[PDB]
Formats: sequence, C-alpha cells, structure tokens
Amino acid sequence: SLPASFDLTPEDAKLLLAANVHLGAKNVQVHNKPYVYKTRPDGMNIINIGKTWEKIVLAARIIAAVPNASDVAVCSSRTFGQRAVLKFAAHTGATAIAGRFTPGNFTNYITRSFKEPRLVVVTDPRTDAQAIKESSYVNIPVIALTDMDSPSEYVDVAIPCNNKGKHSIGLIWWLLAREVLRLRGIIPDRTTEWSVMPDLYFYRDPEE
Amino acid sequence: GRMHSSGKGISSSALPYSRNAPSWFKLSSDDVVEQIIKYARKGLTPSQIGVILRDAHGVSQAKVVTGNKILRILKSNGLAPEIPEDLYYLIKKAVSVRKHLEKNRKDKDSKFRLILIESRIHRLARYYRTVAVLPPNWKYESATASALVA
Amino acid sequence: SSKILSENPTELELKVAQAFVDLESQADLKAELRPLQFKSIKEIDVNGGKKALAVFVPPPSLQAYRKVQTRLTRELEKKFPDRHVVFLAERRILPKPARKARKQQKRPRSRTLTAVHDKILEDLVFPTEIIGKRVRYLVGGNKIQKVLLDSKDSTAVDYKLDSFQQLYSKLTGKQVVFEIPGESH
Amino acid sequence: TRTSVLADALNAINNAEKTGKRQVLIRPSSKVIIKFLTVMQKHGYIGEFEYIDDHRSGKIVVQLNGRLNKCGVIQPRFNVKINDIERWTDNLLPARQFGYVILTTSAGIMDHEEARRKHVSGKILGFVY
Amino acid sequence: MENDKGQLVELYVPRKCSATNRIIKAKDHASVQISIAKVDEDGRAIAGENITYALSGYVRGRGEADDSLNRLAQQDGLLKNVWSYSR
Amino acid sequence: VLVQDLLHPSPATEAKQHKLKTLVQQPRSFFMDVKCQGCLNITTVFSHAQTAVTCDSCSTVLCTPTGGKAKLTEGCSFRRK
RNA sequence: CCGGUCCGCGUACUGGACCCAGCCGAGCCUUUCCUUCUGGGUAGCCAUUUAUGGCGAACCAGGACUUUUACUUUGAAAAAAUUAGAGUGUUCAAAGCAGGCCUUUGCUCGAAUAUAUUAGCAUGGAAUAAUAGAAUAGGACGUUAUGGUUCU
Ligand SMILES: [Mg+2]
Ligand SMILES: [Mg+2]
Ligand SMILES: [Mg+2]
Ligand SMILES: [Mg+2]
Ligand SMILES: [Mg+2]
Ligand SMILES: [Mg+2]
Ligand SMILES: [Mg+2]
Ligand SMILES: [Mg+2]
Ligand SMILES: [Zn+2]
Repeated sequence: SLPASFDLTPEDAKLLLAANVHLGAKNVQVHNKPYVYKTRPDGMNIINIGKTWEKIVLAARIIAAVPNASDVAVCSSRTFGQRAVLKFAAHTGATAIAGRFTPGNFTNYITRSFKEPRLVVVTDPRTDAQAIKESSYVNIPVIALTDMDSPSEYVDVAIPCNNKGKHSIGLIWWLLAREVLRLRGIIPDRTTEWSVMPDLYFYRDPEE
Repeated sequence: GRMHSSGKGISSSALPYSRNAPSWFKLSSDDVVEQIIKYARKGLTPSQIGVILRDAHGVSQAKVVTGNKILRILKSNGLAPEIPEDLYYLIKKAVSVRKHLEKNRKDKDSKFRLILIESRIHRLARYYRTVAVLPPNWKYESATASALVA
Repeated sequence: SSKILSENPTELELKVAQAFVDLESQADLKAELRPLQFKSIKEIDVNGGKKALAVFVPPPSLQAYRKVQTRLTRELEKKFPDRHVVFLAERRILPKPARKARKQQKRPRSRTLTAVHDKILEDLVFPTEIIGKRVRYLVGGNKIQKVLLDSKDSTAVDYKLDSFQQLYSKLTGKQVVFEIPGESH
Repeated sequence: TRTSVLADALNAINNAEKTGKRQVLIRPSSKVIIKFLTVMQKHGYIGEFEYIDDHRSGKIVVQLNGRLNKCGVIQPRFNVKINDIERWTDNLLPARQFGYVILTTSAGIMDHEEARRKHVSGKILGFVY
Repeated sequence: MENDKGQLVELYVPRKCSATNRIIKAKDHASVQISIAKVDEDGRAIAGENITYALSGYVRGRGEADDSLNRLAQQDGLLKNVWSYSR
Repeated sequence: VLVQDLLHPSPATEAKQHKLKTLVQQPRSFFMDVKCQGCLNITTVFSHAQTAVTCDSCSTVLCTPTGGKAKLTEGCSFRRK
C-alpha cells in the first residue's frame, strides 16, 4: 500500500486550512461530488483535505515516473499562479508555461515554442482550457488542480483545491515540488524541513 | 398513463414489504370483521372502511390481519353491494353532470366531460360482464340511471 | 407418547414428548401444552459440534405453537444441551402438472414448491421477520439466496443462522446466506 | 404500456454498457429475463447479476465487464425452423465464428450452437455478441 | 487470432481501457497511458518501476477519468478511503 | 459515475429519494398513539389521517385532515408505534 | 496411446485407449408414481390354509378414460418432367441414361440421392403465448365406505 510516513501530517493540514485551500466553489459539478465533505452554511463547500493530500501524493508519483524532468510541463494562465509555476520549473527542472499559451504549441510543429511534453499539469481547467484541449490531441495525460466548479473533461488526476485563492495556488505547487524531490532523494527523508518557504511561489503585486 | 387525460402522475400507495401484522397490533382477526360489518351497515364502501380502519383503528391492511381483502369479506357475508363501488361512483357523477346539463344547456364542457365518464362506465361494465360480476344482459341506461344510485 | 401424531415414534421423539409432559408443571405455560402435538423430529449434524433438531408440526397447528414458541425453545435447549431447536410446519408440495397429465383439481399456490420453500424459510427465523430477500447468480452457475432479518428480537437467533443455512440446504438442496444488515456492529 | 419486459431489460443493459457503466438496474424482472441473462453470463458477456425481491415483479442489478457489444430482443418471437436458423445467424451476427442467437425451445432457452447440438428449435428470442 | 497450425497470424494485438475495457484504437489521440512510480519503504521513488494504467479517449471525454482513477488506484492500494463504491 | 454500488446505496441518499424510487418501496408514514390533554386513552392514529378522529370517551376532535400529515390538536402528544 | 498396415505432413486406417475434460442421452431418489380395467401370472409379499388365503405393474397384450390449442422435432404422404446433385470420354460440350469386362453362342455395377411445404395425417417435447378449473362450493378422494332414486 503505502508507508504511514506518507500520511497527512498535522503540520501540512494546518498550512492547507490557513491558505484557504479547503474553500471550494459554491456550485459543484457531479464529477467533483466525491471530494466534497460538507457544505458550509454561507454556501462555500469544504474540501476533504485528506483526499486532497492523497491526490497530491499520487500526482507526485506520476511526475517522478517521467525520465526527463524537462518533459513535465506546468501551466498557469491565472495571474495568481504565474509565479508558482516558474519556481516549480526551477526547482524540479520542469518546463513552466506562465501567462498566455499560444494556440498550436502542441499541434503546430512550426510554432516558436512548440513542445512535446510527456505530461501536462494545469492550475485551472477553466482559465487553461487551451492547454488542456491540445493535450487531448497528442495523447498527453493531464493532472489538474481543480476547484468544485472546475471542469473535469480530459482530466485524469484531479487535485481538489481552491483555484481562486492567492495562497491556495502557491501552497499546492509548493507541496508538489517538495514531494517530487523527496521521491527523487533530493530531500533526505519525509521529516527534514525544506529550505524553501511557501511565500516564494506567491504572486506579488507591482507595489511590494 | 391517465386513460382519459394527458397527465402522468404517479401518486399512489406503496405497500410495505412486510406482509405480516405489526408486532404492536393486538386486535384479533374477528374483532376487525365485526368492526367492518358494523361500519358497512352505516353505508360505507370498501374504500371508506379501509380509510377509517387505518385512520382510527390502526388496521394497516385488512388482508395482513384477517387474511382476505375487504370486498372479499363483504361478499362472504351477503353485504356486497349489487353495483361495484367504483362503477357506482362513475354513474353517480354522470347522473350529477346530466342533472346539471339540462339546466345549463350551453355548458359544452360538461357535455365533453359526460362523454368521458359514460365511456368509462361502458368499458368497466363490459369488463364486469366478462368476469360475471354483472348479468350478461346488464346494460347501463342513462334514462334509468338515477334509480340505481339515488 | 400420546403427544406424537405418528405411529412408531423414535426414541428421540419420545424424549421430546417426555419434555412436553414436563414443561406444564409450572402453571404459567400449562393451559396450552395439553393440545400441542407434533409429527416428527428430524435431526442433522451441523459443524462446530452442534446438532440441529427440527420439530415438524401440522400446518393448521402452527399458529398455536407460535404463541409460546419463544419460551418453549429456551427450556427445551436447556433439557437437551448443544441442541438447536426449530419448529417447522409440514406443508405439502403438489407437483406441477404435465401437459399430458390427467386433469386434477387446480393446485393452490400454498402447495407450490416456491411457496413452501419460501414458507419454511419464514418458519426458520420465527422471532424475527424478513425485511428483504436477494438471489445472487454467480458466474460459476450456482445461485445463492440472501435473507435480511429485522434487528428486533435478533438475540434469539443471532448466535445460530449457520445452523439454518445447512438445515435449509438439507431440506431443499439450494444455498442460502442469512445476514442481519441492521445490527449495532 | 409495457409490452415486453425483456426489451426493457436489454435496452437498459445496452445503454449502460455503451456509456461505460459497470452496473445497471433492471425493473421489472421475469423468468425469461433471468434465463436470458444466464446465457449471457454463461458466455462471459456479463458478470454476476443479483435479483432483489420486493414482493412484486422484481428488480435485477447486473454487473457489466465491457465485453458486451450489443444485446437485443426480436419482437415478435418469430417461429424458427431448423433450416431457418442458418439464415437468422447470417443477418444478426457479425461473423460465423462468434456471437449467439438466443432461442426459446421446448427444451429450454439456449444459444443457436446448443440448439444444433440437441437438435431442437423453437421461437427466436434475442441475440448477444 | 491464429490459424489452424497455431501461428499467430494477428499483427498488433491492441491495448484495452482499464476502466471500460474498450479497445484503444491506433488513432485515438485522446487516450493516455498513466505511469505511476513505485515507492520503497524509505519514501523514495524507485527508478524505472511503475504501475501503469491506460484510459480510452471516450472515458476521458465524459470527465469520468478522474473518478475512474480513484477507483482503480484504491483497489491497487495506491490510495486509501478516497473513492467510495457506495454513493 | 461509471462504477457505483447500486445494491447498497448510502442510507442518507436513499432517504432523499421518492417513496416509489427506493430499492424496495416503503411508506414514510407510520401509526401513532395519541394522548389528548383532557384524558388518557390510547388511540391509534394514522400519521396521514384523512378522518377527524374523535376519542371514544368525549366527542372532541383529535385531528384535522390536511394535504399531507394530519394535524393534531393542541395538548395532544404523539408517540410513534 | 506401436501408425506396422492401409497405401510419404503421411495417418487413412485402426490393435490399444487407461478415456482428461466436454457433448447428446436414459433411468432411480429427494413430499415428485396414467387415477385405470381384464388377464398373463401369478414371483415374492403379509408365505399362520404358496405358483390351494389377499403384489396386476414383477413386463406385455387386450380393454377403459382423457381441458382445448398455437409452436417446434421426427415419420409416412406431396407423380413424372423441371431444379440441386452422385456416376457414366455422347470424340469435348449442350445432352442422354447410359454403360463396363480378352472379345465372349455370355458375364456383368446402374438408371442414385436431395428439395417440395401453406393445408391434412402420425409422432417426441412442453420453453414461450393463450385457455379451463375448488366460491351461495352444485368441489376431490374412500381402492372393499353406507344406503336411496332412477336408467342399460
Ligand atoms: Mg407512469
Ligand atoms: Mg386512451
Ligand atoms: Mg392506486
Ligand atoms: Mg398450571
Ligand atoms: Mg467465462
Ligand atoms: Mg439483412
Ligand atoms: Mg458464429
Ligand atoms: Mg463477443
Ligand atoms: Zn380523550
């Protein structure tokens, strides 16, 4: 199965709730129903972060199976996630796609940034619809960070989280980066504190 | 559904899976029968006796207690009405509409509804003749209907 | 031996009737054991060292036994240790007529094989009532019944059920599994 | 009204299998439905199925394993002579090497291959492949 | 498919979907092949040693791929109490 | 949802279904023992009663029929049987 | 399972399967039996008086009854010609039903076989679809149950 060292620790659970990861959208589609624990009386849906954690561990194990780390593409069209994917690529060696995704990057082989990723990871199925659509043309599996209103079409691994949160996006990306390196052996074990802080991967306004 | 309408309603009773009397039921199969005969002489049809039984006596089903359905018990004690209850109420309604129509001759809606009721009477009376509930020569007459129900 | 409604009762039937002429000593249940009779005592061996004791009763006399059956079994289990006691009615099964068979009186449904097996399946679990039956059709070809029992009065049968499955298999040849879905567990 | 409960059962199975579901609920049950399902189960086109008793016509829950391409009824249940069985399998089955036409014969419900083995014929009932 | 003498005259025995058992065609470009790394008792991913699942493009198009992986991974122990058989 | 346990539905979701749409249809009604405030006499009353039930002792209406459940009069306490 | 032989995967032939499983059956027992009548005829029951008392099923041959179908299996019947089809060097063929043998004071394979199909006839089976039955019981068994009223 899985060693107990991979269970959701209390430290990470504190991080997820403080980052408002557990806040899912008001209206949930039928495909995300298993991930909802209970609806909050204001209307927000509470995410079962125990299920969220396990999908994260499952997703990181798929990333570790790609031989060339650059062959993994991490995507974010939302401005809140642009900083997170750029730092993920630096730490893991993946290929970041921040901002606009040029249509035809996967199908048109004469475009400038024509890539052939073995795996595409998406921050949001709604704002990254173009990146997800082309992956369904060239046999690319998709891992997606999904809210309760995020579409689940052509999404193989769904990470239930809050897509519309400034801190939620950065934390989930930080958690994936840490686990991928733990499996690769960069982090010595599952108890050593990581040098990188979740504040890095957070979007900063032009004010600072 | 709805032989004489465009409705598709599904409302009806849903009998429980258990076919036995509830553990809390204490009346005997006899005391219910004398209760039924007592109410039957007051003029209640089998539908109304069953309504009173569950409403006021806790008899969920007369069949799960006595072993026989309500109409079967009345026919066994010579208390079965000559006209079956459902056929009686269709004819009575047709009598009421026909009585209303002769005073309101321009009421073409009541004329349309009367045809439906009488068509429903004829289908049911024809059925009752094949099952020998009515005599083979039994025929519903609009002129003499008031005698049968009034 | 007058309790037995069969000629030449076995020694086990005599011992059971000997118990029947001893439980009326206490007057709380005596006004009803004079008329009680039975036809046979079928006994089979179940796993675990126990033995199943089946008391066969005339079907019209079944409702009289049902009034005192809960008590009567408890003392009969005391007199005969390591014995599981059930009360069954001797329903008659009439074979399905052949097409060329000479005409007889119309066979009532209570005499059909389906009804009788459903009936003995109901007498087996008497204190509880059946709230649902399911039949599994396995890929191997065999078919297994599942009977769901009410949690009320469950303590009277909750330690057996395994005796019932083998007893039902002996009487009919088919496989059944008894489950109480609504236990506390 | 409801004129063929077998047609309702197979349509529900077809709709669930085409949509990728691995289970389907069938209402109402009947002897013909159960014996039709047993033939499908016998050839491996479906898995285990379960009968639920509700003191009525009944219900069935069938587990689908994705091997079923199509099952259907033939309404009405035409009379089939032994010499006509060859013509029916050509029209209904995709090939001469697999697939079965289900018949109801006085020897019981069986596939067209079994019907030739025991040299019986009846009315056609359906097909499965 | 093989002839009378037993030789496999079939070329290209195709793959089948892990969820629905449909055949994945040669030009079904919405179909993917998930590769999931095995993890040793030290918490390390074992290099080049994977649990593999395949999904047809049909399942992925309906949006049921995510829920199907939850079921498939839970039966293989890759996940615990995330997918429920009874809904 | 492609895979789902149809034979063992969640009892929570099973209770939200229409009374004819369960696995085995089952009435949601029940029978009650009604204590009027005036006296103490067990009277079995159907939950969805269509009759203005009166207790035998005093000719006082215990309940009034409605569209659904019958409405017990004030001072009347019910216990489900 | 010697493939010797038969006439070289050969492998047909065929001793020999020891039959793995599978397939088409037939009975017997499970609450499940043509209710039957007249023998054979009586052999073994109930052998206390047998094949001199009361096992008619211990299988036939001679009688008596029978809910009605539909359906499907098999059989007889559906003229020959025509059709499909076996054989046959009309010099080939279309055809035809011929013909072949060491050469004959004669010998001698044949002239098949299938198909007909609604209706009728006989037959096995009893799924499917109808149909009848015991409700004011005017209902069923008593094999040797007790009488009475009629009729042959
Ligand atoms: Mg409807
Ligand atoms: Mg109409
Ligand atoms: Mg109704
Ligand atoms: Mg006493
Ligand atoms: Mg198989
Ligand atoms: Mg055609
Ligand atoms: Mg074939
Ligand atoms: Mg097939
Ligand atoms: Zn009162």
